[PDB]
Amino acid sequence: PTIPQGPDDDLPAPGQQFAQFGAGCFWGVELAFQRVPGVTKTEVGYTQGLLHNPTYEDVCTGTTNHNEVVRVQYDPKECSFDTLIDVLWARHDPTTLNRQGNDVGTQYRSGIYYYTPEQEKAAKESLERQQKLLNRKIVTEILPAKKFYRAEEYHQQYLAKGGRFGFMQSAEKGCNDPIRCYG
Repeated sequence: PTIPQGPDDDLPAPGQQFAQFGAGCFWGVELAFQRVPGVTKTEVGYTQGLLHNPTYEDVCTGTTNHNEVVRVQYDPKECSFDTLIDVLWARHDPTTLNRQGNDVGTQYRSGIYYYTPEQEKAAKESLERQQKLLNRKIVTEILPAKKFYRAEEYHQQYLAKGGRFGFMQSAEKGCNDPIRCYG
């Protein structure tokens, strides 16, 4: 109904700003942002769908239309929204519709969900610059941010915790070690 269709009424920490990005399986996407200087908090969850308080099992069915996203809290004085957008372009292929890698489904779609008109404009202009670099058309959706449902704790900072195989991937700021999808 309208609850999940409502806005994100959560307030970030003082002096911080919220940002939301969808770029496929949220594990790798979260790790990418954890390494960005200026990012003070990261968390994965579900949003843009039609089901209130969804579980991972619900989203997995692909019938909720929710997208797996990372909600980022960043300090605008230390990290610009543009820098975050650049991280997005470098973390995934923004030209595949409703899929990322071998993860197929609407819950893996590319998207930038803005909290302000400033973010919307920045996202649209950044997409134009990025597009001139890619052959395929960018399908990333730029829409207003909506209610964010934080995912189960076992999904949070999953790769840094060890991933599927036990090999922890570092979340230290400035780390450029290639991010591996599931572990």
